[PDB]
Amino acid sequence: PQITLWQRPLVTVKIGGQLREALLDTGADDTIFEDINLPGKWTPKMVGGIGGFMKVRQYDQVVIEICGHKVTSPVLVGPTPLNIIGRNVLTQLGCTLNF
Amino acid sequence: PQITLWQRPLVTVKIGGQLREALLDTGADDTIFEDINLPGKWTPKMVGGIGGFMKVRQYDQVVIEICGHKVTSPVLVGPTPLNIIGRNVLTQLGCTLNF
Ligand SMILES: CC(C)CN(C[C@@H](O)[C@H](Cc1ccccc1)NC(=O)O[C@H]1CO[C@H]2OCC[C@H]21)S(=O)(=O)c1ccc(N)cc1
Ligand SMILES: [Cl-]
Ligand SMILES: [Cl-]
Repeated sequence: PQITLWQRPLVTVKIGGQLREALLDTGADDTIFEDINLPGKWTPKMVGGIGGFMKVRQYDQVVIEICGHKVTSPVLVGPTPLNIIGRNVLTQLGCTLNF
Repeated sequence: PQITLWQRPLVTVKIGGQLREALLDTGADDTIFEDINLPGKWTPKMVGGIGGFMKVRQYDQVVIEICGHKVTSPVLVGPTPLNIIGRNVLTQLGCTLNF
């Protein structure tokens, strides 16, 4: 799969049984979702961004079905404007930037 | 050039005669710098991010030297935490996401 960038690189994901859309985001260290409810215990973290910070929940060892790949990662949950797939998951898909 | 994602995809760039480090950011629609001053008139714009919004200046037709390439693009200047290269400049590099 080669994906150009004339449009936002959005992919469909299955995460914790739910169907979501998310953004392939090389500028994100960590994968974060807004519109989901994950099972289990969590750890309080924070994420900093272009315009400020926000409290999040880190859920460890979460199954994500993305492109043809099935992967586990810690997932942050909080009020991001869009679901984002970050370098912790991108690296596991063997994702690379080419030019 | 093929770049993995185990570390932040940071690149050196010459922009408006100044040397900067910036992030290849497929999750960013637009290109934005924090630690520069560009010449000329500008248009007030805003950007929204993970944690909120901020006011920025859009400078049109700015020359950026990024890896081997020399391109023009509108550039946003404002209080971002890092410099980011977004899809408006990535497309001009013929940059793709591969896996
Ligand atoms: C969140 C996206 C929808 C958009 N963001 C681009 C994104 O890549 C930022 C880019 C970014 C990077 C560092 C600091 C601020 C913004 N990364 C980010 O928020 O990542 C957070 C999640 O993991 C951590 O990794 C880096 C910060 C954490 S954004 O910075 O807010 C943004 C929004 C609009 C434009 N034009 C350009 C950038
Ligand atoms: Cl994991
Ligand atoms: Cl231009």
